[PDB]
Amino acid sequence: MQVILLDKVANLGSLGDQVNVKAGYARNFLVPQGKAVPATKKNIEFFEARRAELEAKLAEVLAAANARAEKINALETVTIASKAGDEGKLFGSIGTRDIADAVTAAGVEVAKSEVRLPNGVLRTTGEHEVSFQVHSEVFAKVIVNVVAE
Amino acid sequence: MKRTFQPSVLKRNRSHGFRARMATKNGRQVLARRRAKGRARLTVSK
Amino acid sequence: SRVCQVTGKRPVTGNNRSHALNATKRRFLPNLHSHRFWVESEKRFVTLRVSAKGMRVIDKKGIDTVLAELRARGEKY
Amino acid sequence: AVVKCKPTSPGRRHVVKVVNPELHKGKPFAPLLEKNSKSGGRNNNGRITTRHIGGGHKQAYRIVDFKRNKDGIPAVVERLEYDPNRSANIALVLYKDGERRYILAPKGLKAGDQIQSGVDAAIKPGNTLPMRNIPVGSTVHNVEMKPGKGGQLARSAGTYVQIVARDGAYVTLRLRSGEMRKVEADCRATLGEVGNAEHMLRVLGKAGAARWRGVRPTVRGTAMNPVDHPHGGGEGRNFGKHPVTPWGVQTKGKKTRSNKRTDKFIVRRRS
RNA sequence: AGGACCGAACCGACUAAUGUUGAAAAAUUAGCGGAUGACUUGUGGCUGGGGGUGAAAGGCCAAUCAAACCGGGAGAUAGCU
RNA sequence: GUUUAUUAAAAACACAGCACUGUGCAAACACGAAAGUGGACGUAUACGGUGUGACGCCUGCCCGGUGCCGGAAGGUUAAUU
RNA sequence: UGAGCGUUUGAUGUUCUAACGUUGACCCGUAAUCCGGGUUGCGGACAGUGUCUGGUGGGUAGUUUGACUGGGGCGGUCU
Ligand SMILES: [K+]
Ligand SMILES: [K+]
Ligand SMILES: [K+]
Ligand SMILES: [K+]
Ligand SMILES: [K+]
Ligand SMILES: [K+]
Ligand SMILES: [Mg+2]
Ligand SMILES: [Mg+2]
Ligand SMILES: [Mg+2]
Ligand SMILES: [Mg+2]
Ligand SMILES: [Mg+2]
Ligand SMILES: [Mg+2]
Ligand SMILES: [Mg+2]
Ligand SMILES: [Mg+2]
Ligand SMILES: [Mg+2]
Ligand SMILES: [Mg+2]
Ligand SMILES: [Mg+2]
Ligand SMILES: [Mg+2]
Ligand SMILES: [Mg+2]
Ligand SMILES: [Mg+2]
Ligand SMILES: [Mg+2]
Ligand SMILES: [Mg+2]
Ligand SMILES: [Mg+2]
Ligand SMILES: [Mg+2]
Ligand SMILES: [Mg+2]
Ligand SMILES: [Mg+2]
Ligand SMILES: [Mg+2]
Ligand SMILES: [Mg+2]
Ligand SMILES: [Mg+2]
Ligand SMILES: [Mg+2]
Ligand SMILES: [Mg+2]
Ligand SMILES: [Mg+2]
Ligand SMILES: [Mg+2]
Ligand SMILES: [Mg+2]
Repeated sequence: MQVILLDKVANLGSLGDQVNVKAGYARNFLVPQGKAVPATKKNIEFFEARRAELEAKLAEVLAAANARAEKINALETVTIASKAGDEGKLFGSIGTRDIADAVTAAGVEVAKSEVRLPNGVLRTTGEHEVSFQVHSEVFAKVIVNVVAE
Repeated sequence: MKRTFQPSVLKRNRSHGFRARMATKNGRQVLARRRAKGRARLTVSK
Repeated sequence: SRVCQVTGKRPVTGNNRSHALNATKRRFLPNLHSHRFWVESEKRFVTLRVSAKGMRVIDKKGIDTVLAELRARGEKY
Repeated sequence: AVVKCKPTSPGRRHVVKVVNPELHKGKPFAPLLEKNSKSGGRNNNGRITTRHIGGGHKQAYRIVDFKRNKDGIPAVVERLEYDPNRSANIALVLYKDGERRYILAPKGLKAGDQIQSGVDAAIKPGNTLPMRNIPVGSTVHNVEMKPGKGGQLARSAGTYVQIVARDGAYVTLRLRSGEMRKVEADCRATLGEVGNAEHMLRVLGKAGAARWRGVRPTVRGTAMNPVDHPHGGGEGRNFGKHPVTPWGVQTKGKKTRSNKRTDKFIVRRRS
């Protein structure tokens, strides 16, 4: 089916593209998020009415993501305590929720879906690197320390 | 010996009585057939 | 029941015909699936039991025109 | 414990009872009791959907803590108790805050002993810990299948599973069936094996004991007529058919599992 | 203690006789078996006909059962009487 | 103990015990177009199906046939195309 | 890793989540082990269902299973 991309979506196209896509991809991902619109002629003219100013909202969203990423890289170190026994082996875990609540406690707020933990869910104490993304193009790093309760 | 009809009025009314006939569509057709035939006694209810 | 909420496809009845042409009664059921459709207008997911043909006409006509047709028919959701 | 009755009557000749003198001879704990009525093996359509069930002694249901989710609070075992709903015995335990619960009683548990639950409890029998924190090779029971859903595996008397491997988010269990099955590591299990392991060694001795247990007689299909069962019929004892259920599926080797949704969790089927 | 023993109520029904247009469409009389149990019984409730239920006799399902009864297709068909 | 209410109570049925087989739990299985319910608020020392039938001593040889289980490299083979 | 023409269609093997499943947990409607919505975890394009299709299928159903004959069956016969 034919859709119009309102944003850069991976390896499909830029802002505005007569692109042929799979129907499940349009129906379950691209249209329920703000990423694509079906390509009926009313929707094509309705997009082309404000296509010249559609780049401004994407630019300010990218600028807000860059400002949040600099904030995160200015913060750079977060501390969470948890119940660990002999050595460092945490009895529980410090997961997304705990990490997201820790950055909201440390500085300005971050959401639950921004963390991109590559190794795991932080089962051991010590120093860890936690990745963040607010946009599809931006990426940030946080040093996270887990200590005893 | 013990014959087949062992009378209980409460079981009679719960099995064949008027509200048991109205509780289902088929008992309502039973009542409709008896009314169309012109039965002086619609159910077992006294 | 087994009714598509968009197209109104119901189970219909036919015959299972054998090689010796023995007919036995059978049903043709619609290809029905419960599905959550995102409405861009009202910021919501509506769950509809739709046929796959109903999902095709939902993709063709939009979910708003289809939901207007169900609202005109008095179909709730 | 295992006691052979003296043959003072033909129904008592072969009876083997198990006796447990540490079980509580008094009444069960009333706030943990609940009515459960008999079904006769009959569903809500009133039809017999499971044969040979009916009668027997009326039983009260004991609410047994299969979740074991009171973390960090120690409990002391008040008493061991008979449970008519299960082959295992139960334990009335009293926590430190004052709430009483019923747990499945493991083998190495007596009155006065201490149990704990949660991620930081010690590795002793009766302690319930997520299987991430249980070391590999340990013998556990009351095993959760989903995390937080409460114990489903190894609840019968004498039973246990072995945690034979731990890889990633899943541990591998050897069940009492002999099969190896993956269960995720956030699931909880209670250390030790279930007690009352002499429950297999009881001999009912007579038909009446099974009728007290609520099992109605099983009639062989070859004793019936052909209208009642595929095995029915014959002048004298005749069989000449492949052995089947009363609905016609072969009952001497034909496998009946068809899940496909849980097939990823079985690493090896039983032998 | 006991699907333990003897034996009434209670439940059953092995033998014989009578009765066979009966006192009775299955009983009477004399004996007989179980008689704390897989017992028996009252009052309610549930399971519906290719279905139920069956310690299994094709048993029972209202004096009817190798497919209940009632009404309908129906004046089925009958190379038979 | 049970059974052919009403010509058969038995050596028949059941039975405790035994064995085979199924079944990892949303279990197998069953009633049900389905929802669901029983199995079971049970979890393989559990539940279903089958045969055998306390207990004692035992249960030999045959996988050619028919079934069941496992394999899948070849041969053959449906809709589709 | 194959076929046309880097591209496009397959065949497999991983990874993901967003359809779908959840008889996981929690919150709300709500005094509610039904249901629905939400949050979250797990599974995940699998499972499951519709149509078509091959197998299997006395579990169930409708039926057939000849005639002659010194009765019938068995034997024999049928042009
Ligand atoms: K037979
Ligand atoms: K019938
Ligand atoms: K007898
Ligand atoms: K053989
Ligand atoms: K063979
Ligand atoms: K068949
Ligand atoms: Mg059984
Ligand atoms: Mg018990
Ligand atoms: Mg048996
Ligand atoms: Mg038997
Ligand atoms: Mg017989
Ligand atoms: Mg048969
Ligand atoms: Mg013979
Ligand atoms: Mg023979
Ligand atoms: Mg006695
Ligand atoms: Mg006596
Ligand atoms: Mg009396
Ligand atoms: Mg007498
Ligand atoms: Mg005697
Ligand atoms: Mg017979
Ligand atoms: Mg009768
Ligand atoms: Mg008939
Ligand atoms: Mg006619
Ligand atoms: Mg006539
Ligand atoms: Mg006897
Ligand atoms: Mg008789
Ligand atoms: Mg007799
Ligand atoms: Mg269930
Ligand atoms: Mg026998
Ligand atoms: Mg042999
Ligand atoms: Mg094979
Ligand atoms: Mg037939
Ligand atoms: Mg006909
Ligand atoms: Mg002839």
